[PDB]
Order: sequence, then structure tokens, then C-alpha cells
Amino acid sequence: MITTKTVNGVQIAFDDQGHEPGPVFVTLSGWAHDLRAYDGMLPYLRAAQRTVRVCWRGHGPDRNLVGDFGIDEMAADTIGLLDALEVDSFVPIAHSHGGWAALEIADRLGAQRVPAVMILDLIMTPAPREFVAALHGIQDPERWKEGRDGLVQSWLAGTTNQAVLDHVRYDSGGHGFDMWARAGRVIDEAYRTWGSPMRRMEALAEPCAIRHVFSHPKIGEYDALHDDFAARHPWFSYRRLGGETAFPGIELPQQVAAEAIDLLAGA
Ligand SMILES: CCCCCCCc1nc2ccccc2c(O)c1O
Repeated sequence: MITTKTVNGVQIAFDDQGHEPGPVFVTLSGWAHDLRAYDGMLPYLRAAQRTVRVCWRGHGPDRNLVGDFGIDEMAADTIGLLDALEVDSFVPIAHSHGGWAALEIADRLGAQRVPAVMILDLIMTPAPREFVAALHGIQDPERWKEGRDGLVQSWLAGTTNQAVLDHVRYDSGGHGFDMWARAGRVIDEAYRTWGSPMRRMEALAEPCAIRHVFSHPKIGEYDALHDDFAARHPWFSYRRLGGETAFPGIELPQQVAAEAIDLLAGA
């Protein structure tokens, strides 16, 4: 199934499925996992649009350590892969903090090449202090494994969803302190630099259609924040789903895919 290309000097793994006209779906995972985060969604995406699933450098089948990198390379590697394939307009679907890279891509290319972006359960507020502590915990060589187990448990809550449990237990091996600390550094620095993903979207020279889909932060002020952002920004949209986990794409693939098709249809 899975293919590779050298882009910007590094091996980018991806797969490319589907041949239907219109924008191309481009899936982007969080840190420390790969395109298996979109196995559940893939049947539904690829039936609607050509779908290219993309891994970050160092995240493909080759798990050699690569040189330090951050959002800029994530964005440039991905753009360069799509250019090598001559993908014109496309819609990123990005999980969690992959969304920082997806917004950088939309910023670099403007709203005709990237007419929409979908983000899946990314903390839209400034970083909670509890979250900042985990991001520093994962940069400490002696207890990075604890910070991971701590974040993982949050994401899962009490779920009984097998897809999500297997993904985190069995399908995300092969990373360790190098990548989890990089994630810590890059994520922390994005919140410290931009304050929040919502401020980042507002710095967009020309915002494309951006939709946030999430289950996790409990219902309440978090939705009120989204209502207000949507009321001030017609390009922004959101949907709370009824899942237990911070992996809506894996837990509720059909619903998330349907939201992605709908976002594209509107743009
Ligand atoms: C285990 C399986 C991989 C899934 C994680 C990708 C999504 C994700 N990664 C993070 C990585 C480091 C720190 C915080 C993170 C976070 O808050 C996320 O939501």
C-alpha cells in the first residue's frame, strides 16, 4: 500500500487513492503517529475525492532519527509532496496539533489552492496550565514516558471504542524521546508564539473556510468560545460530536468524513 518520495531531503511516506474531480483530501496526523490515524475515515474520503494521506518526516516506515524540525518543515515537506504529484487545490484534514501545520500550509498557499481546512480536536484556547506541564514533562529525558501516559489517558477518557484503543495501544509504536520531546517543544512554542490556534487563524492574510470538529473538552464555555468565533468569522465553522475521545476521526469516522465532504461542498 504505502509509498515514499524524497522531498526537501527527507523521506515522506504517503498513499494516494481515488480519482474523482475537485479538490483533493490531504490527511495530516498529530505528532508521533502516522496515516493509520485515518484508516477508519479512508473508505469514506476516497469515495468522495482523491485522498492523499501524508506522514510527517521521521514518521513513516523509516524511523531513523532526522534532524530537528518544526511546523515550517511539516508544511514545506507536505507542500513539496503535493507539488511532486501536481495536486492543485486540496483540503487538509489535520488531527490535533497537526492543525498548526495545516494552517501554515493554508497561509502559504492562499485560499484558491487550499480553499478549506478541517481540524480535529485541537485545543482552541490558550494552553491550560495542566497541558503546559505535560508539554514540559515530555521534554524531560527521565519522565517523558510518564507525560505520554498522562496525555494518552486524557485523550481516551473511559472509552470502550476498540478502534481508538488499538490505535493508541498497538498502532503507534516506534517513537521515543526524540520525537515526543520535539512535539513538546514545537507545540509549547506555538502556543507561546500565537497564544492559541484561534489567534493563528485570525492572523491568516486571507482566511480560508476553517472547520473545527471535536468531542473532547466537555460541553460548556468551550462551545460558547466557538459560537463567538463563528459569529465574528463567517469563514470559521465547528461541530461538537458526541464521542468519548479526543480522536474523532478514529472514533466517529463516518461522521467526521461527512463533515469534511460538507465543508468542501460549501467552498
Ligand atoms: C499516541 C498516539 C499519537 C496521537 C497523538 C497525536 C495528537 C496529539 N499529540 C500530542 C503529542 C505530544 C503532546 C501533545 C499532543 C496532543 O495534545 C495531541 O492531541
